Amino acid sequence: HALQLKPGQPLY
Amino acid sequence: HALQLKPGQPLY
Amino acid sequence: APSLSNLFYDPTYNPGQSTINYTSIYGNGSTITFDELQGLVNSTVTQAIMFGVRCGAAALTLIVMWMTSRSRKTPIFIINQVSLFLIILHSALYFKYLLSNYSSVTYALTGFPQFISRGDVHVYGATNIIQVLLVASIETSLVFQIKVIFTGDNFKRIGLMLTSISFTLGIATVTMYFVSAVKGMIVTYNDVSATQDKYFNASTILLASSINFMSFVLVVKLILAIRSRRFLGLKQFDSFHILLIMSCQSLLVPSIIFILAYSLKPNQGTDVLTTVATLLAVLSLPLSSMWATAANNAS
Amino acid sequence: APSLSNLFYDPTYNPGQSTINYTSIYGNGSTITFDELQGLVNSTVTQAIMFGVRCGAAALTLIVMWMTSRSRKTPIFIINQVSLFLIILHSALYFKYLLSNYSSVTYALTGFPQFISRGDVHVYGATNIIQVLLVASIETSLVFQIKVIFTGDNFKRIGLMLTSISFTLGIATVTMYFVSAVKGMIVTYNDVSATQDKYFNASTILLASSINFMSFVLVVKLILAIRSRRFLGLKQFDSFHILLIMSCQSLLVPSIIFILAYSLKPNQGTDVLTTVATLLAVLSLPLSSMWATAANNAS
Ligand SMILES: CC(C)CCC[C@@H](C)[C@H]1CC[C@H]2[C@@H]3CC=C4C[C@@H](OC(=O)CCC(=O)O)CC[C@]4(C)[C@H]3CC[C@]12C
Ligand SMILES: CC(C)CCC[C@@H](C)[C@H]1CC[C@H]2[C@@H]3CC=C4C[C@@H](OC(=O)CCC(=O)O)CC[C@]4(C)[C@H]3CC[C@]12C
Ligand SMILES: CC(C)CCC[C@@H](C)[C@H]1CC[C@H]2[C@@H]3CC=C4C[C@@H](OC(=O)CCC(=O)O)CC[C@]4(C)[C@H]3CC[C@]12C
Ligand SMILES: CC(C)CCC[C@@H](C)[C@H]1CC[C@H]2[C@@H]3CC=C4C[C@@H](OC(=O)CCC(=O)O)CC[C@]4(C)[C@H]3CC[C@]12C
Ligand SMILES: CC(C)CCC[C@@H](C)[C@H]1CC[C@H]2[C@@H]3CC=C4C[C@@H](OC(=O)CCC(=O)O)CC[C@]4(C)[C@H]3CC[C@]12C
Ligand SMILES: CC(C)CCC[C@@H](C)[C@H]1CC[C@H]2[C@@H]3CC=C4C[C@@H](OC(=O)CCC(=O)O)CC[C@]4(C)[C@H]3CC[C@]12C
Ligand SMILES: CC(C)CCC[C@@H](C)[C@H]1CC[C@H]2[C@@H]3CC=C4C[C@@H](OC(=O)CCC(=O)O)CC[C@]4(C)[C@H]3CC[C@]12C
Ligand SMILES: CC(C)CCC[C@@H](C)[C@H]1CC[C@H]2[C@@H]3CC=C4C[C@@H](OC(=O)CCC(=O)O)CC[C@]4(C)[C@H]3CC[C@]12C
Ligand SMILES: CC(C)CCC[C@@H](C)[C@H]1CC[C@H]2[C@@H]3CC=C4C[C@@H](OC(=O)CCC(=O)O)CC[C@]4(C)[C@H]3CC[C@]12C
Ligand SMILES: CC(C)CCC[C@@H](C)[C@H]1CC[C@H]2[C@@H]3CC=C4C[C@@H](OC(=O)CCC(=O)O)CC[C@]4(C)[C@H]3CC[C@]12C
Ligand SMILES: CC(C)CCC[C@@H](C)[C@H]1CC[C@H]2[C@@H]3CC=C4C[C@@H](OC(=O)CCC(=O)O)CC[C@]4(C)[C@H]3CC[C@]12C
Ligand SMILES: CC(C)CCC[C@@H](C)[C@H]1CC[C@H]2[C@@H]3CC=C4C[C@@H](OC(=O)CCC(=O)O)CC[C@]4(C)[C@H]3CC[C@]12C
Ligand SMILES: CC(C)CCC[C@@H](C)[C@H]1CC[C@H]2[C@@H]3CC=C4C[C@@H](OC(=O)CCC(=O)O)CC[C@]4(C)[C@H]3CC[C@]12C
Ligand SMILES: CC(C)CCC[C@@H](C)[C@H]1CC[C@H]2[C@@H]3CC=C4C[C@@H](OC(=O)CCC(=O)O)CC[C@]4(C)[C@H]3CC[C@]12C
Ligand SMILES: CC(C)CCC[C@@H](C)[C@H]1CC[C@H]2[C@@H]3CC=C4C[C@@H](OC(=O)CCC(=O)O)CC[C@]4(C)[C@H]3CC[C@]12C
Ligand SMILES: CC(C)CCC[C@@H](C)[C@H]1CC[C@H]2[C@@H]3CC=C4C[C@@H](OC(=O)CCC(=O)O)CC[C@]4(C)[C@H]3CC[C@]12C
Ligand SMILES: *[C@@H]1O[C@H](CO)[C@@H](O)[C@H](O)[C@H]1NC(C)=O
Ligand SMILES: *[C@@H]1O[C@H](CO)[C@@H](O)[C@H](O)[C@H]1NC(C)=O
Ligand SMILES: *[C@@H]1O[C@H](CO)[C@@H](O)[C@H](O)[C@H]1NC(C)=O
Ligand SMILES: *[C@@H]1O[C@H](CO)[C@@H](O)[C@H](O)[C@H]1NC(C)=O
Repeated sequence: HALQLKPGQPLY
Repeated sequence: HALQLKPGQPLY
Repeated sequence: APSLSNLFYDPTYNPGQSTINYTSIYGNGSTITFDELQGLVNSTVTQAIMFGVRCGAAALTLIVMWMTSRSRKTPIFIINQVSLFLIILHSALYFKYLLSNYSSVTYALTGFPQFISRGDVHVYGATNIIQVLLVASIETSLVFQIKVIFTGDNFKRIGLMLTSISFTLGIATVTMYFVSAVKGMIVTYNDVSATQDKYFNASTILLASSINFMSFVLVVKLILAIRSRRFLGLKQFDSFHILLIMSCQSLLVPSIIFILAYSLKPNQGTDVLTTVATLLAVLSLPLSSMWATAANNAS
Repeated sequence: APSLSNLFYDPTYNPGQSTINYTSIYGNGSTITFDELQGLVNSTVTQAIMFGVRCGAAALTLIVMWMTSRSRKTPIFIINQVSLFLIILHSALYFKYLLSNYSSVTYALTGFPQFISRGDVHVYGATNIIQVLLVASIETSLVFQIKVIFTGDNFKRIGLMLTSISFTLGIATVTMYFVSAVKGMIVTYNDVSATQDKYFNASTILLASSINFMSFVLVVKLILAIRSRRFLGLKQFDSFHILLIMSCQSLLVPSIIFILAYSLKPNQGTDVLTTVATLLAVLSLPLSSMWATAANNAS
């Protein structure tokens, strides 16, 4: 909705 | 001799 | 230098709109412009500055808290002192992540799964486990500060129920983070080029909710500390309100950054805001924990 | 997704050795591999982490020194307190530099001078002036610590001459940095694609020399503080030697990093070492300044 993650990007 | 600067890189 | 091209003598020529030709999984015909490549590179350069600031701040906060404390052996001290350590461990495995092949321009432009080895997936797993072991520490810190604010000579009706809603919010945040993590890991272990992201954008809203609740409860404590004193004959605060409200004795600045981080659309730096607000919350827990255990009307 | 290529089913296919085709100043025929591109990108990603750590550390050192000091109005305090501010200003204009067109993959691969505007050269100028206004603060701090160590009841022969060699070394370092800066600026203002670099690799050796001299003088003071006490009947240090020597009450760790930074060839991280050693020197000046003004035999 507001944050989008890359396929290998972990949580921050 | 040991440190090389790029053409637009300032001093550090 | 054999010979310079004629485009060297064009004042109005614009590099950046030129063409790059490369081979992808869709054949030897993919093309890109230099400004979309530079937009991919500038977001890695922007997400490494933040985590270097985080590592620096947290390391120099850990040492200073070790050296400038009178009353150790307190649980709140230990929890505040392991949250700053899990920030540094999270930032270490993210620098490890940022120089690996899962964040390369090679994988980004050419989505070949031969470039991903086993060892790149295990650091993703480990980082997703330290992120939930950091949210758990944040929530337990907030529930001990709430459990120390109202318990005492104050009325036991409000105090007993606010610990209940804070325990509830904390356990829900930790559980949702765990669920998100364990499914993302399953998905990634099945396919390296797969993304699962519906549960990360509600875990952040519940961390934000719990911090906003702690800010509300501290504002409540301040209004009741200005209301109780006037009833009696004791002298009021001279210029202590400005320190408490403005400086982060109450968690208002991280709460404002959190409410502008997800309300705004992603095209206005929404990713740069949650990363600053988690740092400011973990850095403001030592200051929110001194006001929380302070005499309401004895002093 | 019209159709996947056959190379998607090759286990031993290596992306990274593939070819990229682009147009440069030498025509529409330049080529590069993905690993030299990734080696250009990984050095920007490695030089942004360091300066974010620098900005974080220096900001959280400035505040803590403001809050944890008893004897203010001292010149050494003010000089130590403006060096941490010039570190943060230097790191700010370098983040400005790192996201500009002089550090782009576009300029790097395609050396077109149309991509460089006026405003990119003025931040280079400004950064080269803050670098020399930071070396000047470091040198004046070291000359006041030396001027406070030996001046007093101690013998006036050694003390009067060591301030002379330290004033000399400081003024030579500052002058050489100024010369380097003003010629680099002339060169760059003449041509954007020109590099002048013979005076930067002797200014670092003279900053390193001056720090090594301060470490020698503090070791001298320690050997004479263990030698004077035994002559009299006063009790010695129990476990104070380990703190002084090991922890940076004397500047031994920055001095070791400086002597391994330029002695080693550039292919072993020589640029990552001077940047850490300048941070550690500016962060260790508050600790070298407490030992320097301490009673040699009165206590
Ligand atoms: C989001 C913002 C507020 C973060 C900024 C960084 C903070 C993590 C730093 C900056 C100033 C620091 C404070 C500066 C001075 C002090 C006083 C110091 O007091 C004592 O040593 C106690 C003395 C006594 O009890 O007699 C305790 C640490 C503390 C609160 C420091 C805790 C960490 C702080 C809040
Ligand atoms: C990844 C997790 C599971 C481990 C993280 C590191 C721990 C091994 C460290 C981090 C904080 C440490 C604690 C921080 C402070 C203290 C208080 C300290 O109190 C003292 O007896 C000395 C000070 C005093 O005299 O009051 C005793 C050790 C202890 C519990 C430390 C024990 C070791 C801890 C838990
Ligand atoms: C907070 C304090 C205690 C510092 C914590 C540092 C750790 C997060 C670092 C230090 C050493 C690192 C390890 C050093 C070497 C490797 C091998 C490395 O092997 C690879 O597959 C990549 C390199 C290659 O291709 O050979 C994988 C990561 C790993 C386990 C690193 C994981 C992250 C570690 C444990
Ligand atoms: C409390 C403060 C003083 C920090 C103390 C711990 C340090 C000794 C640790 C914390 C972070 C660590 C760093 C985290 C990550 C890396 C990247 C790592 O890189 C790799 O080997 C893999 C990636 C690559 O370089 O391609 C090498 C070790 C290093 C510099 C680590 C070296 C040891 C460091 C500085
Ligand atoms: C900070 C304190 C509490 C210590 C915890 C540090 C962890 C972040 C480190 C310690 C051991 C590490 C693990 C040690 C060994 C491996 C195997 C390694 O296997 C590989 O695929 C790479 C090596 C190979 O090719 O065999 C992957 C990373 C991993 C899980 C490491 C992930 C990071 C771990 C958990
Ligand atoms: C007791 C006081 C502190 C009030 C606390 C309220 C929160 C506990 C509740 C109220 C409304 C809830 C939200 C209402 C709707 C949504 C949208 C929902 O959308 C999704 O991302 C999931 C569905 C989808 O994938 O579309 C995620 C949960 C969330 C943010 C909820 C998260 C929890 C919230 C903020
Ligand atoms: C005690 C005080 C501090 C209140 C604590 C609770 C709030 C922090 C929660 C409760 C309900 C939440 C809201 C529930 C649902 C939504 C809708 C969600 O997506 C939308 O539908 C917005 C876009 C649109 O449809 O216009 C965005 C977050 C938002 C406003 C949430 C924002 C956070 C709110 C206000
Ligand atoms: C008590 C202390 C912590 C106060 C320090 C001030 C911060 C609250 C300010 C200073 C710089 C600000 C940032 C400056 C720039 C941006 C980019 C901005 O994104 C944009 O819309 C522009 C960039 C883009 O997205 O392309 C989002 C807010 C943010 C992170 C700002 C968030 C608030 C920050 C961290
Ligand atoms: C510790 C506290 C008290 C510091 C207080 C100062 C901050 C409010 C300053 C210091 C560094 C500043 C940042 C330094 C560099 C930039 C990049 C700058 O980027 C650009 O607009 C230029 C690059 C481009 O346009 O591509 C935007 C402002 C920002 C985030 C600045 C925002 C304001 C900051 C955080
Ligand atoms: C915190 C205290 C020490 C004050 C710090 C001030 C700096 C942040 C200022 C002072 C001088 C400024 C510089 C003065 C002149 C210019 C040229 C200016 O050139 C332009 O492109 C402007 C338009 C034009 O003249 O064509 C760009 C900004 C810059 C580098 C300024 C950047 C910001 C600087 C370094
Ligand atoms: C150290 C703390 C206390 C203050 C830090 C503030 C800086 C981060 C700010 C103040 C002045 C700013 C500068 C003011 C004006 C400009 C000109 C601006 O536009 C141009 O250079 C002209 C157009 C072009 O680039 O072609 C680019 C950003 C810049 C350098 C700004 C960069 C960020 C600066 C240095
Ligand atoms: C700590 C703060 C207060 C900054 C302190 C240093 C500034 C006063 C200096 C540093 C860089 C200087 C700038 C560097 C380069 C130039 C270009 C210069 O251009 C020319 O003289 C001719 C240009 C041409 O036609 O090619 C004019 C002054 C100016 C803006 C300088 C103005 C003064 C500046 C901002
Ligand atoms: C804060 C202290 C260190 C004083 C700083 C003074 C600055 C305002 C001065 C010092 C060096 C000067 C620069 C030295 C040399 C030149 C080259 C000069 O000549 C040209 O660029 C055109 C002719 C050519 O070189 O071909 C233009 C002015 C400029 C940038 C000067 C602009 C003003 C500067 C920055
Ligand atoms: C500490 C007190 C006793 C003063 C001792 C003097 C040294 C600090 C000086 C004297 C001679 C100097 C050297 C004279 C000439 C050179 C060559 C010079 O050559 C280069 O590498 C520059 C050009 C390039 O980058 O290729 C580098 C500095 C160096 C070793 C100088 C380093 C500093 C030295 C050793
Ligand atoms: C403890 C105090 C009193 C010592 C003060 C003197 C040193 C700071 C000076 C004296 C001799 C100098 C060295 C003399 C010659 C060289 C070789 C010069 O490079 C080379 O010619 C060799 C290159 C290589 O070996 O890779 C680089 C500077 C260096 C190490 C100089 C660095 C500065 C040194 C150590
Ligand atoms: C002052 C006290 C608190 C001790 C702090 C520890 C530092 C002195 C150590 C910890 C991590 C070390 C770094 C870990 C890894 C590297 C990469 C290493 O890289 C290489 O040699 C190979 C790759 C390349 O050529 O860059 C160079 C040294 C360096 C920066 C080390 C320099 C010394 C560091 C900063
Ligand atoms: C790259 O693809 C373009 C089509 O967008 C084509 O015109 C061109 O011939 C190809 N090769 C080079 C070197 O640009
Ligand atoms: C691109 O792919 C085709 C099919 O394999 C191949 O024949 C050709 O050599 C490649 N290059 C160009 C310029 O078409
Ligand atoms: C890239 O390199 C040369 C440049 O002309 C050319 O022979 C080759 O066919 C080009 N490859 C592609 C995919 O365009
Ligand atoms: C490259 O440059 C030549 C000379 O201008 C031009 O004729 C040609 O169209 C360009 N592209 C290719 C693929 O040769």
